Amino acid sequence: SLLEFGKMILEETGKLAIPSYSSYGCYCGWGGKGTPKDATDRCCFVHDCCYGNLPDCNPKSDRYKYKRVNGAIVCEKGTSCENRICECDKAAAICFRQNLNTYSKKYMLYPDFLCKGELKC
Repeated sequence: SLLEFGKMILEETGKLAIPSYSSYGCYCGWGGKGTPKDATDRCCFVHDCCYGNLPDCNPKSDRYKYKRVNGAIVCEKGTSCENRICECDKAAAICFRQNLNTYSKKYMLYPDFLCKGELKC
């Protein structure tokens, strides 16, 4: 869930998921429309495409477990969903860390009426 996911962001970027990533750009939040402003937003877009490809699961609700092995996130092996969801979050959490150098405060609390366009997964 967002509880597990928030731990990953914190544990990889050193920042609190909320409010640093809960309302960023066009895809780091509840919505999802238009073109990703930058790399970080792009991280959010693909993460949406990952959740969107788990029809039989409920990404935001289902809880799951993971651990640290050599400092790297290791998704355990509960249910397929738990596993899949955990794998979607880890990719995203690391995508966040990998692009920290281009993170912009200017895309925080971005108004969604400025997110125009379309992008397939």
